[PDB]
Amino acid sequence: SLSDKDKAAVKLLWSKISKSSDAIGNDALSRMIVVYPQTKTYFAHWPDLSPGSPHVKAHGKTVMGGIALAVSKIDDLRAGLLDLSEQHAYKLRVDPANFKILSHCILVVISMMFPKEFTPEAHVSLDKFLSGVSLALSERYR
Amino acid sequence: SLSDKDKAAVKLLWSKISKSSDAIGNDALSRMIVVYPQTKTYFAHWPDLSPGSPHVKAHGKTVMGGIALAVSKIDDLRAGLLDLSEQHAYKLRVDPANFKILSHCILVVISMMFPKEFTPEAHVSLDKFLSGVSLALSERYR
Amino acid sequence: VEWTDQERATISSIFGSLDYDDIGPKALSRCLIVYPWTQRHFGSFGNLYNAEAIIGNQKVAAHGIKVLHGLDRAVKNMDNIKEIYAELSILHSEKLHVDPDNFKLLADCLTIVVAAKMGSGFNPGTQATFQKFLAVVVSALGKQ
Amino acid sequence: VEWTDQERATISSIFGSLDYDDIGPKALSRCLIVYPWTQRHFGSFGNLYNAEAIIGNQKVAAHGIKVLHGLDRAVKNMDNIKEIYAELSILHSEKLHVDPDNFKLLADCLTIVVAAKMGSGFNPGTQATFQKFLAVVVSALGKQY
Ligand code: HEM
Ligand code: HEM
Ligand code: HEM
Ligand code: HEM
Repeated sequence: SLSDKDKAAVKLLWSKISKSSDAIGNDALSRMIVVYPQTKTYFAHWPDLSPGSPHVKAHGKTVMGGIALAVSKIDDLRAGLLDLSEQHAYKLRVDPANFKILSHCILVVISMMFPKEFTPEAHVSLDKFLSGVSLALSERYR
Repeated sequence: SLSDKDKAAVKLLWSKISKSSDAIGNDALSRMIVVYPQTKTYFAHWPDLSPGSPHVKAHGKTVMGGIALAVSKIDDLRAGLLDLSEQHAYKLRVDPANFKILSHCILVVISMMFPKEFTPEAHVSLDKFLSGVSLALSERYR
Repeated sequence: VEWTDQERATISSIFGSLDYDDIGPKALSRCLIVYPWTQRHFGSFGNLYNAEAIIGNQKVAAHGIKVLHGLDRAVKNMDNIKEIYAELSILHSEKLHVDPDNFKLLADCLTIVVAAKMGSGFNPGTQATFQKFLAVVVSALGKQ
Repeated sequence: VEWTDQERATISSIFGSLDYDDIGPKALSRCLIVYPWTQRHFGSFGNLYNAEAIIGNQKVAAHGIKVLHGLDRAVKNMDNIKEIYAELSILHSEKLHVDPDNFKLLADCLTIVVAAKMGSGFNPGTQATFQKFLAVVVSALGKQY
């Protein structure tokens, strides 16, 4: 669970990086597809999946809108992300290993873009947060 | 999260097998240390780890007492098992990979001992419960 | 990996006490129920939408029997498991893009169904050797 | 694992550009903080009480530097990685009994600290080659398990 310390840390970090959310989402999604190509088949209905391609850029923004929703719903991620869970865990049957992969790519991109803000303390709180997001997305598997 | 269906399933199975909890725990702990001998080092401070060890038998009872506590606290495992989490996750620094190993060994033993009660449906609910127990035990890592 | 004369006997003994037609469908059914994201790989296999349907599905059943026959080849050539599973690794870990976590999950369901069938004969030492065998198989199915 | 000339150059450039005395301690400190059960394997290394302690711990720092020098061995022999880490695999299995899942976690921490150090030059294709290399290394480290 997220302590108040963790929530404060995530909110402060988000306050510093949210203006860059479109770019974060495009880079993160681009890296999941090329660094972990097993995920490409989830998006095969879009023909150009190169880094920064129109569909990747657009969906990157969508993903980060889901992260901003999670920050607003940080006191109850499971309730907050229920619809997103029904889509990912039940309708799309995304393998939960892939939630870990996208979470890792988000942390790599935030570390790359905001090295001074992404301290070891910010890292452990945001990883606890992304673990909480991933578990919330896993709510409707079974 | 556990649904009312899962919780009924777990309460029902436990009510049928709890009378053999001593043996379930000895069998399960015994299997963890033989089948996954990387876990032996966690108990190396006891004088005997061999098959039939008295220390293994005694601790198997202790572990299933923790399961019995979790069944009674099934509506709030994080709080119910907070003290066990401080011990496991913070003081002992148990690798969370090993919570999955013991959970698997407990399922193997219940399957073996209670094959007609251990339906695929009982299995999915009890695995969700052991996953929640493992997550509750991981509360105090970080 | 090194294998002892007793380990080979033990693996041979475990598989010879099983009916693959019984165990195969039980193991795969359980995996598709307990770890239902794995259904994403079985779209052309018919009804998967609840447990009753999966357990009754004879296409799933046939496939689980195929898995047991595929393990039998390994039982038979225990020092070359990585090689005879070469093509299956490409299948699973290239053509179907199955995350390898899932190989462990299916092996765990098999262990659970084998333990119910064998009862007390599946003692801790037998389990230990069975798991050592499955770990070899899982690795072989693993990338590269 | 086969390598192209470009993959070899990319790995050489990523590691060639790093100060191992800076990156090693950060990567290992972050693993001990973010995945703190890994502290169980560092019992002779001093204070691991909290993030400040770990980051200030020079025994941990020196060990992180040793890890990067160990990776350097694979950088300089990219076709012999399984062989060159056979002894290290035994070390991690038989002395420490570390679950191989944790090798991926330290690699992930390394990638995060490299990304912060390298900036946008750590582009997606560069990360893909680096993860490929780290996967070969992690597979070599669990082989003796
Ligand atoms: C941090 C974890 C993730 C978040 C926050 C997230 C967020 C989102 C959001 C906000 C949507 C749009 C919902 C809608 O269409 O109404 C979406 C759709 C989607 N997600 Fe994710 N997602 C996550 C992880 C993943 C992963 C790991 C995969 C697969 C590898 C994935 C695959 C998809 C697909 C296939 C779609 C639908 C795209 C389409 O419109 O065709 N998601 N996700
Ligand atoms: C996930 C299911 C588990 C449950 C329900 C459980 C339960 C318990 C309980 C009830 C105790 C006694 C606490 C006390 O009063 O001292 C205990 C202690 C302990 N557990 Fe577990 N445990 C679990 C998993 C594990 C695992 C996976 C390991 C390591 C492989 C482990 C290692 C230990 C150790 C080393 C102690 C203390 C032994 C001593 O007294 O020296 N536990 N556990
Ligand atoms: C780790 C234990 C496993 C073993 C020994 C195994 C074995 C087999 C074998 C022998 C075949 C038949 C090959 C053929 O006739 O072409 C097969 C096919 C297949 N396996 Fe597995 N498998 C394992 C795990 C899994 C898992 C975990 C999944 C997915 C969740 C998976 C998905 C598939 C699919 C989709 C096919 C057939 C493709 C099709 O007919 O459309 N397997 N497997
Ligand atoms: C990518 C994964 C890893 C790599 C490349 C790696 C590399 C190394 C190297 C090169 C050494 C010996 C250094 C020297 O003496 O020159 C070493 C030792 C050690 N490693 Fe790792 N390591 C990995 C993961 C881990 C993890 C995940 C843990 C803990 C959970 C760990 C714990 C240790 C410890 C405690 C030692 C010292 C053992 C001794 O010699 O007494 N390592 N590792």
